[PDB]
Amino acid sequence: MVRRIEDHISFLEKFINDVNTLTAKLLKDLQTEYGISAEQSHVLNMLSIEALTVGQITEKQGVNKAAVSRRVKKLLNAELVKLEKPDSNTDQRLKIIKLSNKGKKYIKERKAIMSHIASDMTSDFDSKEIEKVRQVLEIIDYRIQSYTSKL
Amino acid sequence: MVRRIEDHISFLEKFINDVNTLTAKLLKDLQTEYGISAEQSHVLNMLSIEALTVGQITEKQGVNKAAVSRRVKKLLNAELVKLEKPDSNTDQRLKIIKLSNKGKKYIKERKAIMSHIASDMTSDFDSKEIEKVRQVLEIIDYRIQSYTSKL
DNA sequence: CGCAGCGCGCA
Repeated sequence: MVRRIEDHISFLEKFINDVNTLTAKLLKDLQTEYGISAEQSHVLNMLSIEALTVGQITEKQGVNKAAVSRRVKKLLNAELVKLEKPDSNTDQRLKIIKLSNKGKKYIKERKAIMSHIASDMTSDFDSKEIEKVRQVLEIIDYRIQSYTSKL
Repeated sequence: MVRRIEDHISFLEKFINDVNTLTAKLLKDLQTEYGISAEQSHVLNMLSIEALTVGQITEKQGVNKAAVSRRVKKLLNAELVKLEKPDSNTDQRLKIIKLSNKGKKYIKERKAIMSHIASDMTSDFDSKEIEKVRQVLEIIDYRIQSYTSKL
């Protein structure tokens, strides 16, 4: 079973980006309606989970110092993302940012489009068998977290 | 039951990002040891599944037609990744970008890497309770591959 | 403190 998991990891690595490629194509309309960019829906999304700093966002994907700040430099500018303390400076390491009601009603319009196409894709399933999936994926998740802590 | 389906996608959303971050904060190993920008790494993941062209490579994301072109040439004018016809001006239609020896030699390294971790991570499971999960997963992925046809 | 607004059809 040493060649087995290399597959289950290869599949996920497949099923994963087939969820990625989809999202983007399936969403492009509301990213031209809201005028952003993929590499921004993926940035918005992360705070649609809960508030983050710019220093907190960088570690997650690419360790781009401020090449990712030119990507939040637009985000705020388009009203979407809003600030920490309306007190004025030129400080960027201080502030923490969250989504404004505009980057929030984007999200309502986002998790409505997927909370359609997937509600379909799965409308025929056993729940006492889709939980038995959720669960297993909760663990491998949890684990993945109590390891996204350590080394 | 009309909503329960919701948390699942967000969860599945969440879940990748985690998986997405672990691979990154974990492959930042061989990434620099091959002198490659992180997201480039991503580009290679598909080319690993089959033969492919720049147009195709942009299909799994957004309008990065001359935006993911640097990305590929940064894997051409920089190591790994072959080209199709060792000489080509700029016409990317006669260009069919494949993989060089190390094009696997990297995927071959990275894979067994992100694997021992997934070998560890899951090891108290009877192959049976993972398998099930793999199936419902294989399905939801099929349904995606198809519904990724019309547009 | 490494780039952004462009190859919608081209035999």
